[PDB]
This record gives sequence, C-alpha cells and structure tokens, in this order.
Amino acid sequence: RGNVFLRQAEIENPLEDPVTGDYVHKSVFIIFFQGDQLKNRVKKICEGF
Amino acid sequence: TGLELLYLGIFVAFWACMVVVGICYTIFDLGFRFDVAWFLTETSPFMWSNLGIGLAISLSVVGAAWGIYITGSSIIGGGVKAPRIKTKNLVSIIFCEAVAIYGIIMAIVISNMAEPFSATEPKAIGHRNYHAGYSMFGAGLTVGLSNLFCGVCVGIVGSGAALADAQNPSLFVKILIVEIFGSAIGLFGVIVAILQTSRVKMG
Amino acid sequence: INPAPYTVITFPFLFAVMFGDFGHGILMTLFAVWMVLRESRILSQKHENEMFSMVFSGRYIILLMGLFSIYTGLIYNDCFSKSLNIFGSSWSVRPMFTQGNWTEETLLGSSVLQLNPAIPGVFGGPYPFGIDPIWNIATNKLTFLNSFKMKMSVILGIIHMLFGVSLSLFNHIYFKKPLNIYFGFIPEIIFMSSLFGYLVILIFYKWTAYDAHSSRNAPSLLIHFINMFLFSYPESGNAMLYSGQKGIQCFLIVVAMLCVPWMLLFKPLILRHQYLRKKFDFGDTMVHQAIHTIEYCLGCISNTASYLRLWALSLAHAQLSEVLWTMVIHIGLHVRSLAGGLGLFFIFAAFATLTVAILLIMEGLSAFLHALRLHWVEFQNKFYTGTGFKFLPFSFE
Amino acid sequence: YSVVFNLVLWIMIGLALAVIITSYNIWNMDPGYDSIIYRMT
Amino acid sequence: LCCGPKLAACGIVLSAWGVIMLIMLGIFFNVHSAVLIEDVPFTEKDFENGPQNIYNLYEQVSYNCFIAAGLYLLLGGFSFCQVRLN
Amino acid sequence: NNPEYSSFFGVMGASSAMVFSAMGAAYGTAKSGTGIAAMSVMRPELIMKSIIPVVMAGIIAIYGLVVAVLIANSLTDGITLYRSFLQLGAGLSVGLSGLAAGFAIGIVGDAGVRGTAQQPRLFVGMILILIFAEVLGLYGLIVALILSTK
Amino acid sequence: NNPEYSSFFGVMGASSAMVFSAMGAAYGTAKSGTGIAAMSVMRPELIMKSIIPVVMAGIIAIYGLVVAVLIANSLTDGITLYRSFLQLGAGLSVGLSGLAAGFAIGIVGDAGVRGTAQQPRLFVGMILILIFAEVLGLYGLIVALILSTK
Amino acid sequence: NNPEYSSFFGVMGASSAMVFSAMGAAYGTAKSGTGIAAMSVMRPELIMKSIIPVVMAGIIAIYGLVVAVLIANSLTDGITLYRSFLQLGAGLSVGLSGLAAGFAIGIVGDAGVRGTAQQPRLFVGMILILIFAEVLGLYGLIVALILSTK
Amino acid sequence: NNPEYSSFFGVMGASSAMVFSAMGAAYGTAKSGTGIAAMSVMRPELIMKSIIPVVMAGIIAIYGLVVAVLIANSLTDGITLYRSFLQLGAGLSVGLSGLAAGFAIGIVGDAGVRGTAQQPRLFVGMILILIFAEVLGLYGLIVALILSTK
Amino acid sequence: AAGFAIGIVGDAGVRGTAQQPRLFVGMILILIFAEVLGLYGLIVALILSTK
Amino acid sequence: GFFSPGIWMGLLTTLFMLFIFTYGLHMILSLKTMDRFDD
Amino acid sequence: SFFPELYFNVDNGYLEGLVRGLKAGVLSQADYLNLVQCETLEDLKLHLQSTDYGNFLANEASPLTVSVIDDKLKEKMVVEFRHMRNHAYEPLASFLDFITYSYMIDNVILLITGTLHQRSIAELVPKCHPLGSFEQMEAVNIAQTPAELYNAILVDTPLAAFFQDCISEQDLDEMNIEIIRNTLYKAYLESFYKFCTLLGGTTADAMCPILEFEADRRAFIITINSFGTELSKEDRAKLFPHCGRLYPEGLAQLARADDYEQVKNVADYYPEYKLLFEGAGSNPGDKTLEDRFFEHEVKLNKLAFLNQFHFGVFYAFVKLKEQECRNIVWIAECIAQRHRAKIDNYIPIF
Repeated sequence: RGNVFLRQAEIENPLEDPVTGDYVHKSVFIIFFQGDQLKNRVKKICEGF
Repeated sequence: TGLELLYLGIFVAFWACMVVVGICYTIFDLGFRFDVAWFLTETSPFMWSNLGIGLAISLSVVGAAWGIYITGSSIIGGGVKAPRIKTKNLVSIIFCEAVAIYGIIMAIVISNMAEPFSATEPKAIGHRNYHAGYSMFGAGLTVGLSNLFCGVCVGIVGSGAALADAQNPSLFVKILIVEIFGSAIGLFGVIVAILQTSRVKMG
Repeated sequence: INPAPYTVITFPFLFAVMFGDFGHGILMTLFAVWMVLRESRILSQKHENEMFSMVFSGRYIILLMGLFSIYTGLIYNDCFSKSLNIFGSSWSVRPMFTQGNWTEETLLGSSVLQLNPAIPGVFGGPYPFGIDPIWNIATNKLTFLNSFKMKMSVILGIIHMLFGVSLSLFNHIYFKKPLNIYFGFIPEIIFMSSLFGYLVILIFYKWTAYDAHSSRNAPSLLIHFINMFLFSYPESGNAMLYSGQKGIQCFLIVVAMLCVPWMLLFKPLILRHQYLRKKFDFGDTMVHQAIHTIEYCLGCISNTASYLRLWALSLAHAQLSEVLWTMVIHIGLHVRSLAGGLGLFFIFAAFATLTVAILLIMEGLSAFLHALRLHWVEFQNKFYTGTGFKFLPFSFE
Repeated sequence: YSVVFNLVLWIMIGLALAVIITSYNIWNMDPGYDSIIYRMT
Repeated sequence: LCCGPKLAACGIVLSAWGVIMLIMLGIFFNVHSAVLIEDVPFTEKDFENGPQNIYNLYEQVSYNCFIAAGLYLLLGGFSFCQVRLN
Repeated sequence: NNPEYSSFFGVMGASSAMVFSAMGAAYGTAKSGTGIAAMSVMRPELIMKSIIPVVMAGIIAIYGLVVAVLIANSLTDGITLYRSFLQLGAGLSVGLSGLAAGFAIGIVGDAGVRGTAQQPRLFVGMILILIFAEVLGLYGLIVALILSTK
Repeated sequence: NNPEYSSFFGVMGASSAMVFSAMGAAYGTAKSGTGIAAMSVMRPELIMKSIIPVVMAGIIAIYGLVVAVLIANSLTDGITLYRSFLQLGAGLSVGLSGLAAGFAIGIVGDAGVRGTAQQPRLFVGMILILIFAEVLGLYGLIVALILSTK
Repeated sequence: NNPEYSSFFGVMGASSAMVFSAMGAAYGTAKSGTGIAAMSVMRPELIMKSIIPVVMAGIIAIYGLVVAVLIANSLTDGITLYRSFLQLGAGLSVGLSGLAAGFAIGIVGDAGVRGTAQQPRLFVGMILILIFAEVLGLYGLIVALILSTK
Repeated sequence: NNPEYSSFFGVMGASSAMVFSAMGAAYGTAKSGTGIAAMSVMRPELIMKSIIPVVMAGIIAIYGLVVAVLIANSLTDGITLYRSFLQLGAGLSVGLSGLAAGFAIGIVGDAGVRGTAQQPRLFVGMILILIFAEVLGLYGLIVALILSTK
Repeated sequence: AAGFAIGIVGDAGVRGTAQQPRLFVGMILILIFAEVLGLYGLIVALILSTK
Repeated sequence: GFFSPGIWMGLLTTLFMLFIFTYGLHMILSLKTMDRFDD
Repeated sequence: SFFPELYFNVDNGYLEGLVRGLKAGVLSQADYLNLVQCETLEDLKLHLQSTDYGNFLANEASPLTVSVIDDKLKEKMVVEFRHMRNHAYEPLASFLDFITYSYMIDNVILLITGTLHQRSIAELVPKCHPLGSFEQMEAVNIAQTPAELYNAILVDTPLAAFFQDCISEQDLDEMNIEIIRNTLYKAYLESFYKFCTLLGGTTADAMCPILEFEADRRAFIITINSFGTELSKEDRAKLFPHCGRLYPEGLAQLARADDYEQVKNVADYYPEYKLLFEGAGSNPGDKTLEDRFFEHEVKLNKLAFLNQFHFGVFYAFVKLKEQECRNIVWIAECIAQRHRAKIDNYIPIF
C-alpha cells in the first residue's frame, strides 16, 4: 500500500539454468520496509517470485 | 459494428430522400419534368456494352477467388495429420478456375460487335443501337452474378468435402456429387448470356 | 500403361509452346549443360540449398525444356521479343504501292496510320519459316497473333485428348475386357471426334480456302459453333462457309445427341443380365454410370475451354517480353556521343538481372506446373486409373 | 446552376460524412482500463 | 580475397553475357544498317530530305555498342582476377 | 412509332430472372452439401439419402431457365412498353420466388440431414417439409407464365 | 385519353402478390423445420401432429396465389391509371398482411412445437393461438378481393 | 462533335486499373508477412523458401503496370467516347481481377506458411494451389489488352 | 470556349495525391513504432535495428509530395478539361497507391519487430518483405509520370 | 473537438489525482492545450465576421 | 437543367467504382494479427 | 449470406482443420477393447506406442508407475492446448481464455483450501493444473481474509471480473470457501453464456445447450449436497444459476426442498433429467448419479463436434481429451493393482 520503498538494479550477461541449461535474464532488487508483518507478506510474494 | 451502422445510415438517408422528393414532386403536378425517356435515351449504348463487358469477367473472378480461398485454407490445414489429401482433393480448385475460364470466354464472345457510328442525337441513332447496348449490359450482368454465386457454392462444398475426407478414405469419391452439381448454375448463366445477345447487329 | 515414355517429350513441348522465346531458351540450355557436365563433383558434395537439390533432380527435364524452348523461339520468329529478318520480307513494297494511288499521303503521314491492303498485285506470299518479321513492327499485330495463337492452342488441345482416349483403348484391350471396348471407348471417341474434329477441319478449311479479295462477309466460325450448339439457323446474317453444310451439320448434331444414352443404359443392363445368368446393387450401378457419363460429357467442354491456357500464357509472355524491351533498354540508346556505352552497360546489367528474376525461373515455373496439370487431369484421367501400391523394398539406409 | 448544385451537394455530403465518422470514432474510444480505471474501492 | 568467388562467378557469367549480347546487337545494327524492325530507337526529328542522315545517325548510335562491350570485357577480366585471389 | 427504350425493361427482367434463381440455388446447394459432409462421419450409409435435399435445390435453377429463355426469344427491336413491363414483372416474380424457396430448402435440409443422422423415423417426415418449400417456387412460375404469354 | 405507361403500375401489383407473400410463407415453414430437429429426437411419435404450421404456410401461399392470379387476369391495354393504382394498393396490402401472418405463424409454431415435448396438453393452446395467428391473412385477402372486384 | 467530357472515363479507367491491383498486392504481402512472423520461431530453415508466396503477390503489381502505361500510351485530346469507354472497361476488369487475386494469394500464402512449419512435405502442395491464385491476375490482364485495340 | 469549372478537377489532384499519401504514412509510422516499444523493455539493443518500416513510410510520403508539387507548379486558369482530367487521375493514383503501401509496411513492421526478438534469422527475411511493399509505392510514381506527360 | 478533449483529459486527470497529489500539476498543463484546440478556432471566426 | 445530360453518366461510373473501393477498404481495414508469440 | 458461411475460414480454417485432425487421435472403442487386455504397465506403454499416443515416454522410466503416465498425458494436453491458443486470433482468443478461466478458478479454490492446511506450502505447486496456471497463481497463499483475496486477484488476473463486487466478508474460514467457489462459478457461467449469445450465429446455437445443462447440473448437485450445513434455505436459493431452464425452479421448488424425493419431483417435469435420474439407481451394484452426469456430458460434447463452422469446437475437444486422459489413467491404475473388478466400467467415447 505504498508504505514501503524499493529500488532496482540490472545485469547484462545472462545467467545459465542449472537444470536444463537454457539462458535466462534476471534482476536485483532492494526493498526498505517499515514492519515485520510486511516482511512476511513480501516473503510470501518473493516465494512466488 | 460501426461500418454496418454507417451503411445503414447512408441507405436510410438515401431512401428517405427518394421518398420525400417523389411525394412532393407528384403532388406538385410536376410530372412533366420526370421524363424517363430522356434519361434512357441520352445514355450511349457503348456505356452499357462496356459496363457489361467489364462485369462479365470481374464478378466471375471475384467468385473464383472466393471459392479458391474457402477451399484452399481447409485443404492446406487439414492435411497436416494426413498428407494423403493434398492431391486427392484438387478437383474443387480446378472448378473454381473453370468458372473464370467460362467468364473469359464469354468476355471474348460479347467483346465482338463494337463497330462505331456517327449519330449524336436520339432521333439519328435508332432503335438497333439502343437494343444492342441494353442487351450486352444485361448479358454481362447475368453471367457475372451467376458465376459469382456458382463459385461461392463450389468453394463451400469443396471445403466441406476436403475437410471430411481426412477421416476416412472412402468418403470423398461420393461427396464430390454436390461438387459436380455446383457448376450447373454457372453453365446456365453462360447459356442465358449467350442467348440474350444472339440477335444483336450493332453497326 | 506407363505414361513416362510419351510424357518425357510431350511435356517440354507444351512448355515451349507456353514459353516460346529464343534467348531465354538458350540460357536454360546453357544452365542444363553446366549442371549435366558437373554432375560428378556436385553429387559428391554437401549443399545447404534444398531448392538447388530439387532443381538438380530435373536435369534432363530442364535440358529438353530449353532445347524445345529454343526451337519454339525460332518458329515464332521471336528472339528477345524482336524478329530476325533472315532471308527476306514479302509484304511492304512502296514502289509497287505507288501504282495503287499511294503517293503524297505521307505528308499527312505525320498524323495518320495508312493501312496496307492485301493483294494490290504482288503482295501476300508465305514466309517459308515462321512469322513474317514485318508483323513484329505492325501496330495491329495483336489481332493476327491472337487469332493464330488461339487456333493453334485449340488444335493442340483436341489432338492431345484423342491421344489420351486412343491410348486408353490399349489399356482395356490388354486386360481382356470386351465390354469396356464395346460400350466404352467407342461412344466417347465418336463423341469427341464429331464434336471437335469438325472444328479442327473447319479451321483448316477456312485457312486454305478464303483469299484476300473475299474480305467482305468473311464467314465467322465461332458464331457457326454457337449455332451448332443452339440449333438456330437464321435465314441471313452469316453466309455458309461451304455448300451443303446443313445436312452434315444436322447429322453431326444428331450423332452428338445419340452418343450420350449409349453410355448410360446399355452396360449396367448387360451387367444385370450377366448377374441374372449367374444364378450387385443395380441402383448403385446406375448411379455410378450416370456419374461417369455426366462427368465425361461436361469435362468435354470444360477441358476444351481450359486448353486456352496455352494461348493465354503465350500471349502474356510475348507481351511481357515486349514490355521489357520497351522501357528498360529503349532508354539506353540515345544521341550522347560519349555516354552511350557507359550508361548502356548499367542499363543492360539491370536488364539481365530483371529478366533472370522474372521470366527465366518464374514464368518457366508457371508454365511447368500448368503443363503438369494439363498432364494430370486433361490427359491422364482418360487412361490412368491412378490407384494401387508402391514398392517398399527391404533395403537399409 | 445545374452544375453548381451537384458540385456543392457532393462536397457537402463528403465533408459531413467525414466529420461524422471521425467524431463517431473519437467517441467510442478505449482508454485502456489500466490500474487507474479497473481498480475501485 | 577481395570480391570473393561466391559472387565473382555470377559476375563473370554476367560479363560474358554482356560482352556477347552487346557485340551482337552492334553488329546487327551495322550490318543490316539499322532496319526499323530491329532498330526503332534513334534521335532525329527531321529526315524528310533523304536517308543518308538516317544511316549516319544509326551508325553513330551503333558505335556505342562496342564501347559497352569493351567495358563489359574489362569487368569480366577484373572479376576473373579477383577469382584468382585464393 | 414506339419509344426507343422499350427493350430495356425486358432486358433487365431477363437478367434478374436468372440472377436471383442462381443465388437461391447456390445457397440451397451449399447448405445441403455442408449438411451431408458434416453427417457423413458418423453414418456413412446415409450418404446417398441426404442427396435428396440438394437435388431439390437444383430444380429451382431450372425454373429460372424456363423464364429467361422465354423472354430472350420474344424480344426484338421495336416492342411496345406494355410487353416490356409484362416481361419485367414475370422475371422479377419468378426470380424472387425462387430465391425464397431456395432459402427454405437450404434451412430445412440442413436440419433434416441431422434429424435422419440421429433418428431414422425422422427422415420421411422432413421429406414432406422439403416439398412444401418447393411449392412456393412453383407458384412463382405460374404467375410469370400468365404475365409472359399474355 | 388515358396514357400507356399507366399500365406499368398495375403489372407491378401482380408481382407483389406473388413475391412478398411468398417470402412470408418461407419463414412459415423454415423455422418450424429446425424446431422439429429438437422435438422428434426424443419424442418422435408426435411428428404426424406437428405438420400444422406447414399447412398454415401453404394456406398463406394459396392466398397470395389467388390474389395474384386475379390481379393479372383483369389486366388489359386501355386502363385508366386510377385502376392501376387501385390494383397496386390491393396487391401491396395482401402481400404485407401475408408477410405478417407468416412471421407470426412461424414463431408460434416453433415455440409450441418445442414446448410440447414436456406438456402433453400444449396441442389445444397451439391450435387456439394459431387460429388467431392465421386470421390476419384471411382479413387481408377479404379486403384485397373487395378492392379488386370494385 | 465529341464534347470535352470524353477523356474523363479513359483517364479514370487508367487510374483504377492500377489502384485496385496495388491494393490487392498490398493486402497479400501484409497477410503473408504476418504469416511468416508466426511461422519463423520454430523452423528458421524454411525462411528463404517461404518467400515464394510473397513474391507471388508482388506479381500482381507488375501486371497492373502492364496496362497502366499502355492505356496511357493511347490517350489524346481528340478521342471519341467509344474508345474512352473501351479503356474504362479494360481498366475496371484488370483492377478488380488483381484485387481478387491479391486476396486469394494472401490467404493461401498464410495457410501454407503456417502448414509447412509442422509438416515440410506440405510445401509442394502449397505452391500448387498458389499457381491458381496467380492465374486469377493473368486472365484479368488478358482481356484488358484486347480491349485496347478494338 | 473552355468551361470555367475545368480547372477544378486538376486542383483536386493537387489535394488528392497528398490527402491519401499522408494517410498511408500515418498507418505505418505509428504502428511499427509500437512494435519498437514492445521489446525495448527486454532487448533494447534492437531498437534501431528494425526501424526501417518508418523510414519507408516517410519515403512514400515523399512519393506523394513530389507529384503534389509538380501538380501545383503546372497550374493555370484557362486549362482545357483534358489536361485537368489527366492531372486529377495522376493525383488519385499516387494517393491511393501510397495509402496501400503505408498499410502494408505498417502491419508487416508491427509483426516483424515482434518476430525478431525470438530468433535473429527472421531479420533477413523481413528486409525482403518490407521492400516488396515499397516496390508498390515506386510503381505508382511511374504511372503518374506517364499521366503528366502523355 | 475542444469539448471532447476537455472531457477525456478531465476524466484522466480526475481519476489520476485520486492516487497521488503530484498528478495535480502535470494534468492541468495538458488541459491548457486541450482548451486551446477551441480557442484558436474562435479567433478565425471573428475575422470572418470582421469583413 | 434537371441535373445535366452528362453528369448522370459520370456519377453512375464513379458510384460503381466507389462500391468496389469500399469492398477493398472493408477487407483492408478488418485484417487481424496474433498475440504474444510461440515459444 | 450470413456470418458462418462466407468469412469463417479467413481466421479459423487452418485451426479448425488441425482440431478435426486431432479428433481422430482420440482412442476408439477397439483401442479400449485391446488396451484392457494388458498384463503390466509396459504392455500399456507398447500398445500406446502402436497408436497416436506413441512416442511420448522415451525417458528412463524403469520403475514405471501410473503417476508418471498421468503426468505425461497431462503434459501432452497442455502442450496441444498452448499450441492451439498461440496461433489464434482475437475473438477465438477470448473464447479460449473463457474456457481456461474454469481451471483458473479451480486452482484458486485449491490454493484457498491449501491455506487452511498450513502444513503444506510448496507441495501445492505440483498439485495445480499447469493449464489453469497464470502469472499470479501462487500468490493466493498470501491472503487470510477474502478482501485480501480480492486485493491479490484484482491486480492482473481477470478472474476478479467475476467477484470484484460478489464477495463481501472479512473473516475467511473453512466453510465459506464453498460459497466463494459457487459465487465465482455462477458468475463465470453467466458471463460465458452472455458472451456466447452475443457472438451469435452457429456459435450461440452450439454453446447455449451445453452451458444450460452445466448450470442445471450445478443446481442439482448443490441442492443434493447442501444437506447438514449452517447455511439457510435462502442462501441456498442465492447460489442457484439462472442460465438453465430451471430459472423458475431455482426459487419455486428447489429452494424449498427438504428431502431427495422432492428433488426427484423437481426433475420429474423435465424428461432430460428425469430419465437421467431413473437410470441412476445409485445402488451398490449400479453406477452412481455422477456417472450418468459424466455420460450425458460426454454425449452432448460428442454431438457438439458436428458443425462445419463451429467457432467453439475447442470446448468439446478439450473436455473429451480430459475424459480420455481420465479413462486411460483409471484403467492403468486398475491394471497395476492386479484386480479386474471395474475394468468394464469405462465410458465408451468414440
């Protein structure tokens, strides 16, 4: 609900897939929170991602 | 649909204008300015002839294309799991082009009898040229429309037969009966277009 | 009846009728020579171009196709859309034309066309080989070319079909099928003959009969054929082509009518009689016989009409070649004393690329496939059952 | 006058049809239905 | 090396075709003296006096064919040289 | 003398007579063929029977001929306006009657093929309905004759 | 002296009496046909009792035919244009009334034939609605005759 | 004798003769392009073969030009109405035939391009049907030519 | 003797060439643009490698503008109606051909820009497909140059 | 045309201002041009009444 | 002049062309594409 | 001169040809007759190699078990469906998305019941159908109140279009999940019926009876199975669909039922369900009612295929294909256990 903040960073070289071997792209993110219940909610979301 | 609404609006406006104009003119005792004789005597016979000539090939080609696509799409799609149907089901395409062949032959036949004249007023041209122009226009129109509807029906049944043949080999050889019965109406159209202009002596 | 021995030649012939040009034929035969002579190295070589593999499959196809293309380029007197005046013209002689009140007109010649007539006394005459070159420059060439090409196409198509049915007669006689010869081949060949061999013979009669002075009221064959179909005899409007046409024409109509019922009732009934003698769905046999007879009778007109593809594509090819000549290299010739060859080098390079791209490989493909279709349907279905198995040997890879 | 009537009539019909079509299309317009629109409450 | 053989073979056949066709067209102009059937193109808006101007102009036109042939032959030689770069 | 535009009306009538008949016959034949093709997968033994609808549609095409020929034979250079009106009326009547009958046969056949595919006892019933559609077309023919040879 | 072109209108009247009415009767069978496609697949025994809408459509066609024949028969050369307009009005009247009757008959027959599959008593209701749905054509025919004979 | 309205019809014929063919070829190329985009991802190796439908559509353009200059090589100030309408008829014929051929080429090209991606053997068959599509243009050209001389 | 209204028709050519021309250059320059956005998110490297369709659309706009400016430069007040017809025909041909070319380049670009992101090879194919549409535009120009000189 | 533009941009700005107040400024700037689409027109019409 | 002698012919021809151009435009406008992409 | 006859093929001919080609790949009755004669799973594998279901098990499955066959068959199904969807145009894409929303609802309900069984978190992933998967499928675990579920689902899954307003609560439990299921299902069915009747033509004719029967079957099931619940009769009235022919019945007779005989009396006035119930003896020695429901569904789906311009033959195809998958896996399971009690209880499709 917009009470938290986030920032993103990008990588160029593709990272290999250990199981199949296909190349896929990724990105890095950093979130600043204000509570632990939100940490658990975004932990569930990040388990989804 | 916006396009259908546009067409309906144009059509309704046109017919409302026609109705209102007709009623006020008839009530206004102005029937002497509606002289259809001038309308159908100023027009040159060659315009009627050439419109007929154009249509007699144009509409046939339109029907041929319609049937070509309608059967070809199904023929190509349905053969992925049965390549055997590529060559067995080529009769429909052959008929879809035979329609255009008939159209071209009719265009050649009617294209004759185009000797100019020198008269420039209705009293000098005479009845014969008027008859020639009207008859040629009518023949072109009828052959074109007949071959159009013929080609559409041929294409539809060709698609049906081609699609059904991929299930069992012993189907197509008997489902082609409707396919052959399709072409008879186009043949009739050609015959009538022949007969309508069998007594024109323009020149 | 194996159709390869005849097809191997009648296929490039029909192609060459569809593709009758000299230079393009020479290019095709040169490609054929290249591909034939280098066969050993290319065969022992890996190539990524599958198109080239299927091109290479048809070696002698392309060779014979190019040979007959060269021939038919020579016979039309077509060579890159221009005739080759080899051993003389016989049409235009202006010094002789001055006899027939032909002088001073060319002052108005700057804005008129001044038709040339036939036979002011020494004109006409047959060129011993091909089309007279003057026709290539005549502005009304299209009329005579259309007439000649349409007639040649129709005549070629009728003999192809009679060939088909006569070949079928061999197919049936070997298999010991007296019924098929007696109530099969005979009515169909008689129908084909009576309906179109008459047209062939009439075309040749008109060719060898009417001279130039009879240009007034020259009879028209197409209207006579419409009256052949519609049985209409107006008292006037078209003079008889030859005396006594009425009786022969009427008998032709009556035999054409009498052809159809012979193929419908007699042979299913004889099959029924044989089955009765044995002691067979009769209605299904009647349905099959009606299907066969109607198919043949309508395919008659449909195939004779579809043989016009020869004329159509030949005329289109001639028009396309002339169009290329008209607005690609025509600009290349001009008055510039120095820049002629320089610009013409670029222009002819472009001409070569464009005539390779369009008429060489493509119109050749269209004619190739059209002739293949004419072989598959109009020719093959009259003697070729088109059913059975194909060998599957036990050989490994 | 019999020519000016036709000329003005056809020009007027064309211009009227054009404005009608364009305004009609600009009315039935898809804003996108993004997180601003679809979302409510 | 430069102008690899892959296109140089096509270039060589093109140059041979150009040389042959241009030479033959020029010879057809000169030998037949530009018969109107085989030679429509020209540049003269006034010829009513006699044919000598027409013949001279058509010879002038046909002259350029051999220059074109020479350029095509030089192109073919250049392509052949590039083929030898192996 | 007569006006010079008399033959135009008869010409248009003769054209329309075959145009409309052809459109109706085409629609009926197309729908009957589609029905037969759809049905053929499940009941291969009924293929002959379901051809009865399509041939029915074909008959309407023939009706068109019986009008369009008859006008073209009776047309000449200087006919009067009365006969031209008569021929136009006959042609339009038969053409549109044939069109409507064609639509009727098409719909009825498309349904009846399915009915006989799923239920044999249906078949003969639907045959009756098809005849009724044909009746309408024939009525058109009658009117045209009374408006043609008169 | 009555003009000659006046006859044209009269001829067109006959055309309507066989065109418009016919189209109505087309619907009057066609929809009913697809209704049967849903009825007899589970309840075939009632097929013989389900022909009534088709007979009503045939009756509409009969009305159209009788009025068209009557209009065409009375036609002559020397007509006052008032007679021609009277005939045109009668023909248009009967044609459009028959169109309405055919539409109503078709829809009612379709609804009733689909509905009878779960009510054995729907027969009387279908008949008693159908009488009203068909009386329209009779009224149009009555007035068409009273106009034409006058 | 001939009014100033004459060359109107010939000029419009010349314009339309090419405009319609251009539109048809454009639609064919568009449909084939989207079909190629769909086909590409799984089977790249066929790309240089699947150009065959596209070039085919392009043919139509050239055909229009064969007439679009030709009629333009005969127009002059002193031309009668007869020749003008002859030019008009030729132009309409070629233009509409080109339009129809373009539609057909586009559709069958898309279908075959999609088909070959999962069955290479289909390739041959595709080209065969496409031949017919090209012929649709060819006939439309031919008549136009013989309408420019007579 | 020349009618006053004659110049009108030529003036409309001065509009028409441009009027449809820009429309084609609004069909493509927009649509292909969306394509180059759809994968600037993921593979921004190919942003400038498939912008060709937009440049071509600009080129068809130039094709229209050339004929427009020549049309305007060949203007007068006592123009004979024949030259007026020629001028309007040239304008119409160029305008409509340009509209079609713009359509084709636009849709093909919107497809190919998306196709290139799944495999690189498709790029080569599109350098042909797009150019084929461009050929149509060039063709229009040629006919205009015959209608402004003969 | 100007009325239409104001209507659509007003819908956009109205539903966008519910999220964050900083969309108050930018949208109104758009609105200025969306009204100028009308203003221009008035000017020329006055000239057509001046003569 | 009711309308004129000639513009009747002109209008007939131009309307006839207009119908065909509308045929062309209906199918040129209502072409369709694909969504997303095959893997 | 109507929609399906003259421009159906331009955007659908190839895909319809492919679907009708793949229809023949469905196993036939003789295939069942010979497949029920296997001795071990390897024989089943081989007899599938001999037919169109061959060359999909080339893995190193030495310890072959029926779960592997189930997984591979489902994988084949999703592959063919994704193929059919990706090559489609836009109205057909709307149709196929409308189809897949059902499995998406199924996955949503599965994860909602999984949240109650907190002990399992990741294991739910292999249990969910990949056909009904979407971008935010696994996020459903986050919610603990139905308003939070609407917040999660409003985001980018169009499933919210069926319950954005239709759910009003703030106390998720294990009893209201059935209410969520029924509300979502009835909303989806109503939207699908409305869209199908908006499309018009033969598509409406083909898809109206099927959804009608689907709504009526849901009504019958919910009426029978609602016994012994905290819900009141008015709430049972609230959940009935209005797309069937039971629209007056939904409040008139079913909404006041008290026993099974009353439901039978409701069914008695419609032959289609009356024969279905009479044939469903529900005895230990006879098939249950669910079996007759499945058989009637199969029969109607098989009927649905026969239509040349069927814009929605994909519904029948996917339902039949799921049913073949179920038949095959069930027969394999019976064979693996070395018993022949219920081998001859397979519904005979094609």
